[PDB]
Amino acid sequence: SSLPLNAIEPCVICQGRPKNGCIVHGKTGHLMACFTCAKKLKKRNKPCPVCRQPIQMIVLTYFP
Amino acid sequence: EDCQNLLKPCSLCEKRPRDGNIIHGRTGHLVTCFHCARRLKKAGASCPICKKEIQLVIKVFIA
Ligand SMILES: [Zn+2]
Ligand SMILES: [Zn+2]
Ligand SMILES: [Zn+2]
Ligand SMILES: [Zn+2]
Repeated sequence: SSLPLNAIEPCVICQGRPKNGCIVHGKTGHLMACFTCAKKLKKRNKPCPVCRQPIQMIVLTYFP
Repeated sequence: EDCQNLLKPCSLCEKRPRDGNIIHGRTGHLVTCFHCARRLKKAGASCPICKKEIQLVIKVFIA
């Protein structure tokens, strides 16, 4: 009925911004970093730190 | 601060987590569960927030 308490914790990478940089792979997404930091992970051709699957794209996410 | 909205249930069904990201270009709105977002896309509905074509629906996991 609700997401984990982790959701209100800031970007794990910079700790200074919300987790609004969605890491997209297939029909799933890992939300753990801000937009700026998640873009760096893809630029550096790094996999997803959570599931190590390739990063197809980064989506700036709003919650509204 | 947005941010605590992700602790609310899905705005549609009000009984599942907001884990359905509605993607249009390089932005997304996360205000519904995956189930409900999938239904909206199936119905040909636009994004309930910005009224943009729904290009993709993603199930989201927080880490
Ligand atoms: Zn960050
Ligand atoms: Zn992942
Ligand atoms: Zn729902
Ligand atoms: Zn939208």
